[PDB]
Amino acid sequence: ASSTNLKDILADLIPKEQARIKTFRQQHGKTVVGQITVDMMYGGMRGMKGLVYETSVLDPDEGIRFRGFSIPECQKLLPKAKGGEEPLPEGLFWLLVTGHIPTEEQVSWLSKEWAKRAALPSHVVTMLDNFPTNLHPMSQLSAAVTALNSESNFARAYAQGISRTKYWELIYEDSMDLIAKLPCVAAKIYRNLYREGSGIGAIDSNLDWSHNFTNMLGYTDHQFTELTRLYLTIHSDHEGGNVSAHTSHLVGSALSDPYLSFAAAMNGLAGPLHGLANQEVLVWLTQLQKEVGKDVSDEKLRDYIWNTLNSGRVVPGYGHGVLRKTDPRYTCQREFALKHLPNDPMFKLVAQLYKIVPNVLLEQGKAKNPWPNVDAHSGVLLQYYGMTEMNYYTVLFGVSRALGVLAQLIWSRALGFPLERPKSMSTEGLMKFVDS
Amino acid sequence: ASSTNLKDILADLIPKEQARIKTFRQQHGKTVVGQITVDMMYGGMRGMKGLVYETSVLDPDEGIRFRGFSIPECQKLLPKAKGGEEPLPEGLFWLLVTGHIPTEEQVSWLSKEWAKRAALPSHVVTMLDNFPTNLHPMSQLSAAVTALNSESNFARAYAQGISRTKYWELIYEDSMDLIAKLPCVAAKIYRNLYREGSGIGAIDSNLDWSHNFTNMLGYTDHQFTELTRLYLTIHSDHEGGNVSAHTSHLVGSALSDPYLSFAAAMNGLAGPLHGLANQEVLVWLTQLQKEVGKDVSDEKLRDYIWNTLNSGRVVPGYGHGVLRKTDPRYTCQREFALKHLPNDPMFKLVAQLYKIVPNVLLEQGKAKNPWPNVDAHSGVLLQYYGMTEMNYYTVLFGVSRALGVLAQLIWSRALGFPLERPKSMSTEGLMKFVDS
Ligand SMILES: O=C([O-])CC(=O)C(=O)O
Ligand SMILES: O=C([O-])CC(=O)C(=O)O
Repeated sequence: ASSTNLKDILADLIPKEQARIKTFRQQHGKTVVGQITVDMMYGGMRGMKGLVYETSVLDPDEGIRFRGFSIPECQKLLPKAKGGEEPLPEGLFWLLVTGHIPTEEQVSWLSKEWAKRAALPSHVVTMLDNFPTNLHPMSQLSAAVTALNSESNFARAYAQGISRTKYWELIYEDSMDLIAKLPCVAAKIYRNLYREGSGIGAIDSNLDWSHNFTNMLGYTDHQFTELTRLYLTIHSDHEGGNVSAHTSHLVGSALSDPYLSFAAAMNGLAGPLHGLANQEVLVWLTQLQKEVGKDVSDEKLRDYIWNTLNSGRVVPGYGHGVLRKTDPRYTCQREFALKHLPNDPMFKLVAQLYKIVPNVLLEQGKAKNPWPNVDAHSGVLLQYYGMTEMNYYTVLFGVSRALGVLAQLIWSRALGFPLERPKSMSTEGLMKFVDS
Repeated sequence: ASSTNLKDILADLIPKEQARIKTFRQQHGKTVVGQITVDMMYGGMRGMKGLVYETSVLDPDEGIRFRGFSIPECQKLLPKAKGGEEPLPEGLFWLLVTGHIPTEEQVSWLSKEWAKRAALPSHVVTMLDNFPTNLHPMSQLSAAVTALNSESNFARAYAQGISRTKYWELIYEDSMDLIAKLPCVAAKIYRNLYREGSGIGAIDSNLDWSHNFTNMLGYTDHQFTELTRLYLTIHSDHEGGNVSAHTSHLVGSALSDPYLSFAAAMNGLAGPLHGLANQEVLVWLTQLQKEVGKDVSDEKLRDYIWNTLNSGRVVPGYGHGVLRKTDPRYTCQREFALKHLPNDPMFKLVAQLYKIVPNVLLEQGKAKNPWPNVDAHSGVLLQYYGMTEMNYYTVLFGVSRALGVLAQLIWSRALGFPLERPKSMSTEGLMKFVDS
């Protein structure tokens, strides 16, 4: 048994999970888990248990769990870079794929794998280099990833009629390839838009994925590489129901390769209801700081907040959520900032707001959850390190999110998930149906 | 009242449908329409009523209906080109959008609209021209459409904080623009791949959409233009549950613009379980014809089919479907072929199979629907007219399918449909849930 080759490890895990699901469906396949109402159909399947997605699960008490592990558990258990304290995305992906915390050796192996597979074909480089500056970074990302499907081993093998039993293998290879390439596509977009088309340089075969990424972005600050490791780890997955995960799932169910599936997912992520909360918080912070200065007292800030909520406006990043308490993905970033930039004026405001907003929201009685989420904290940190181009923040989210959705995609094909095909009805149709 | 401006007509229809749904949801929003089982979750939401999609509805006895009209009814009622017998796609789109059969004047107006809006921006032209020959036509299509989102009026307006009440308007404008541009994108792909990069030439402002399309493809046979009109009409829509419709719906629900939504949908359409059936039938027909020769007897062909099924293989185009009889989209194409290429040897085989395969499948008693679908007939017709490049066939399907999904998209935003967000569960999670 190979102790580092993820593919071999995954081959040994698959049959056992297949057997387990086969037995589960024999015994409980007919078990009802919910009802479908008219309202659910009009309201985007809200509250409808609709799909199986294995890699992550929202714990109402603890926040998002990656294969049963909470964020704080991942923070402790996942390997780090040498001389680093943030969990490496590699180890997260290993976790999502195998269900097991990787060893150091396993993480180091994965790093080398993604470094080896990182080449872009010249047609994708040419295409990126020709895009104009008014083409949104997310559109460049999706178009380039679609154009990378020329490299798909799965598309080619399916056309030669390979056995169903081998689908996950080729899906695994393509997903590994795509993950390897993403930092190169993303950095090329960053440089072409915001560094006058300068080169991304080379991949170093001895660096982790995050560090090749920050190098290609043109950053040379060890704590920005640490932020990037954390960022990429914690945004990696958040169940199957969000649009980006669901889009990848749905497209992937037609046996579209991972490049096609992931690019479609990015078009969903680009949606202003899925993809912009981080930017929105940062815009609002920046306006607030311009209005009241960089050194407002707790008392004046409490009045400002009181007045903003009383005039029907929200505080971005606060007030929505299933969670009873602060999103651990917020806490992570607060810890980071307390260690590395405690004197930063914008961070101090973000920290002031953390003390004040929740108690004001409780008092006003309007919001069910007064605590902030991950997007409340991310922007201030990216800006601190020089990453000020807010349009680009969603590309970072997408590079992260590739980890979760592609880890699931492998499993979807390993377990033989069929085509996603719900039944639609018209309003006219539904009206007739209910009269019966 | 404007008698030709679709936008004004649509503005008068919307409030009445809003009112009707508001009332329907007050009275029956809580009405249960179905149950969710464990099996449905593992099986891609099969048999789960999951969404409202207005533009078309599958009649279990008669096939697909476009706003209540069957395909043969649409064949009679929809306007034709001058000196033509086939229904214009323009009139189909008008039908899906308004629920009304358009007049001649309305169709003529729509043709001019799509001719006026047909320009490609230079960056999309450059990108297409630089794609290499090994990049699949569907990938080129999706990438170009994503790159066209720089032209989205909706994306821009949403970022300036437009009222929800106005979403459909800009969605309407972008959808009209995209539909106008698609033949240009598709023909550029065709010419760059298969006509040595020659130009697509001009849009004639007095031609219908289909005829500008066939002109830009480089075709001159009037009956190929007639095929194209029929083809584009009948593939336009098929409820919301198929992957391309559903992907557009899902992405569109995040308020991604129609370019992003449509491009994601094409990545779903590119999937071998949604979009390769046409090519697969044609490959199998060609092999069969080589093996048994032209003018094979009924008897020899029946034996061939029995032997294929008895050796565990299926006959492509036959045997799957929820429909209990021949797909009307198949019948349409058979009628076309009987009129225009009755003595074509491949067509004769397709017709022989129609006589024999279903009877054999009935006799065998296994496959629950023995009749063929649309993809059983399309390839022989395209090949007859010189469109032999099978990789390209799915682009035609996608240009057609734009009509349905974008007609619905306008309505989805008009009616205020929210983000599509089902709940996912893991296997471990589902097991715990059922024990409770
Ligand atoms: O995608 C995610 O991280 C889940 C999501 O949209 C949210 O709950 O805000
Ligand atoms: O969307 C389509 O028309 C192809 C398809 O899957 C169906 O006909 O059910």
